[PDB]
Amino acid sequence: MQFEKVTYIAVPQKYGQKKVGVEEGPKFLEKLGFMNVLEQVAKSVNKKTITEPKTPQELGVTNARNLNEVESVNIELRDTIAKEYDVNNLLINIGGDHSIGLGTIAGVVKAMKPNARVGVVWFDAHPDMNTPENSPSGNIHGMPLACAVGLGPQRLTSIMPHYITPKDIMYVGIRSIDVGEQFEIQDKHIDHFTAEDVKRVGMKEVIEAINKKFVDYDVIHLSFDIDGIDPEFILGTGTPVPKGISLEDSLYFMSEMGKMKKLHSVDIVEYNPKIEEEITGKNVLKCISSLFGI
Amino acid sequence: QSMQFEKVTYIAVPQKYGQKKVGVEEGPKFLEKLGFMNVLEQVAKSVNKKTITEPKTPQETNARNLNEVESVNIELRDTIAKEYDVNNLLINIGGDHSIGLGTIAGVVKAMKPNARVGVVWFDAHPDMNTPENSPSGNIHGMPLACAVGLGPQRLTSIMPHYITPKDIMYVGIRSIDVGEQFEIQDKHIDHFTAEDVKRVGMKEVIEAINKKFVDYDVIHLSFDIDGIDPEFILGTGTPVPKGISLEDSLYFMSEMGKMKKLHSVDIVEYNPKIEEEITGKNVLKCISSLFGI
Ligand SMILES: NCCC[C@H](N)C(=O)O
Ligand SMILES: NCCC[C@H](N)C(=O)O
Ligand SMILES: [Mn+2]
Ligand SMILES: [Mn+2]
Ligand SMILES: [Mn+2]
Ligand SMILES: [Mn+2]
Repeated sequence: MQFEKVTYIAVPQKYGQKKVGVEEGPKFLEKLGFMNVLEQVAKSVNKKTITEPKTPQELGVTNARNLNEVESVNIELRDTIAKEYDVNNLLINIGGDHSIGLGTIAGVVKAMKPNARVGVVWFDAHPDMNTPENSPSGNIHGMPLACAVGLGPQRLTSIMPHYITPKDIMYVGIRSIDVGEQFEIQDKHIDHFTAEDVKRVGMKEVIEAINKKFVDYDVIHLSFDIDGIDPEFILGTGTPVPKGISLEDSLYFMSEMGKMKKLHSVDIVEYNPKIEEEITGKNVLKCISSLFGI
Repeated sequence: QSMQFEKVTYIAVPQKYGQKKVGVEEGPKFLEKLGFMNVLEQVAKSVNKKTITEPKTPQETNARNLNEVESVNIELRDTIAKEYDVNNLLINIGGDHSIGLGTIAGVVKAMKPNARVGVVWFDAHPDMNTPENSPSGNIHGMPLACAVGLGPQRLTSIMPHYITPKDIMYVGIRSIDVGEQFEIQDKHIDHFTAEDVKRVGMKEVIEAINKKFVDYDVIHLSFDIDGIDPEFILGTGTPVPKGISLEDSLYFMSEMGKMKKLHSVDIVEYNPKIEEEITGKNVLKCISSLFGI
């Protein structure tokens, strides 16, 4: 409903993938009235901008591309979130590519006591459980949730104060799954509704599954990749994938996520307005509004 | 930049009730669409935005919508008193110029009572009318009169203590009512009209500001966009010709921004429902110049 404040962290990060422009997602959501949405929810908005790295993209064969830039940003992001996270208020991270999700889950973990049970809802076309060794792309944005559970290189996994586990993850709308990511989902029994599962069961039952799963957890964190949503509605994204979640289901999802007492932090990620601006931009904002119940 | 700060306090003030025309309450919202936040992002990594509550009563004598201008200026004063900071920058975005009472009130309330607060008031209008001598009854023509203690009790009492006429530097004034002219001659209020600015050059306005506030603790800048010529600024309720050129307004903001005493700025009277893109962009160029971009 209403909050004393909303912490808004702009995270201009493109270095988790190859395509330019996703660093300008915060800027472009601001042009389309993001601040005015937050103005319906809190009279106070503490915006933090995470420093944009300005080194050239390395674009050749590499198993983890621009590690320095993804490291530096996730460290700064974790630290900012640790200071600003608040179970009485809402923190919203706007990306930036999904390599920030390491930084964001790291931050939430760092804010809590070590005995705190942190749940993660990961709404996405991709599980992002690749490692540098099994990654087809070397794009670190495919690796973050692997890094959070301790699978990955030392410089990323060490950003976690301690690791979360596979049993703390609820995947929603996953479809594009690599071989190494499929291994983790079957081997670790990671709860998930694929896009196809969502269609069959109905997004109502995804919510009951989220609510029943995190009953004994302290906090929930939502990492919302816009490309979990069908490309009919979301074009401004670097890796679109068909048969996604409908916009209708994404708004119902955000509506019911927003009503969870445990939910105090949200990432909105992978908006590249240089790919597509107005249609995508507006639909992202409808999802964000639904989260706040506007 | 230009200048870096630890933070910038951004107070959105959606106030239309100081005048008649709808849409000036949406100035903050519309500056945000045109990239205001991204401008502040060049200056501080932190932005604490505060939204002053928009009154939602119908628009209604000698002082129009007193309740709404009172309630907003009280909330604005109080917010500023908590957030004002001589090491950082506070920027108020209006809203009509009836908020300038609230903003000067806030700066005064933030300082110790013995503090000398200077005011640079860049505007086509002196805004020194009282309810009795006002042609319009629009409270946005009255705030600076209220600040010096001329006006009704419910507005003048918002000041912890009053500023005086000798604390005001007017820049670009041209449209002057009879009662406002009385105050300028009678109280010897320092001023450069738009015509004076042209003749002397905006460099000498700055030297006059710098030499005048040498003994003061802080300066506050209240910047009405209609002080700027209507060639460049159309989205404003009361435009007035022969104003300050955009070139001079950017040089003005550049040199204002470099004043050690300047820690607070109002940007006021943007009505994007009158005109949006041209005006909106030029307002932002002025704001960027203030930060030295
Ligand atoms: N978030 C996109 C992931 C795409 C692919 N699994 C990769 O690792 O490149
Ligand atoms: N801010 C515009 C002022 C207009 C006129 N002096 C009045 O008091 O109505
Ligand atoms: Mn992702
Ligand atoms: Mn994805
Ligand atoms: Mn004015
Ligand atoms: Mn004016």
